[PDB]
Amino acid sequence: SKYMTPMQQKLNEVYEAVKNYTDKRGRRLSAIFLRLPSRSELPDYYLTIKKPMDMEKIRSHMMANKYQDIDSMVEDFVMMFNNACTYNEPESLIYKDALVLHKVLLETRRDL
Ligand SMILES: CCC(CC)Cc1ccn2c1[nH]c(=O)c1c(Cl)cccc12
Repeated sequence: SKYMTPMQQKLNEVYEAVKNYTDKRGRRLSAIFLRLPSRSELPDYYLTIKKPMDMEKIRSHMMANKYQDIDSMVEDFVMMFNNACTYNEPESLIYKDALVLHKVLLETRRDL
């Protein structure tokens, strides 16, 4: 079944909060995180990041009704932002944006 159950609808609220967040200047910080480059495009990422994750993969898992609870999805987002902060250096834009969204995610969960 394709219909979103009540649990999926709650997961999708959290997913949308992260996806649609804009910073104080209107910048959509999620955009870079939708799609990780493939193994052929960025092989060194797959050497050191043991569990590659992007928001397309999370969303597909969510839409397939494969998350058992809100916490399971939050853990994949947390993994994704930790991966970004590991592969990318602290001076980088993506590292800074991963921190902001990681906090948005945690506060969204706490207030749910
Ligand atoms: C911006 C400099 C790019 C340097 C190749 C890094 C780059 C390009 C896209 N993505 C990343 N780094 C990520 O870690 C990452 C993650 Cl978690 C999820 C989805 C996309 C990602």
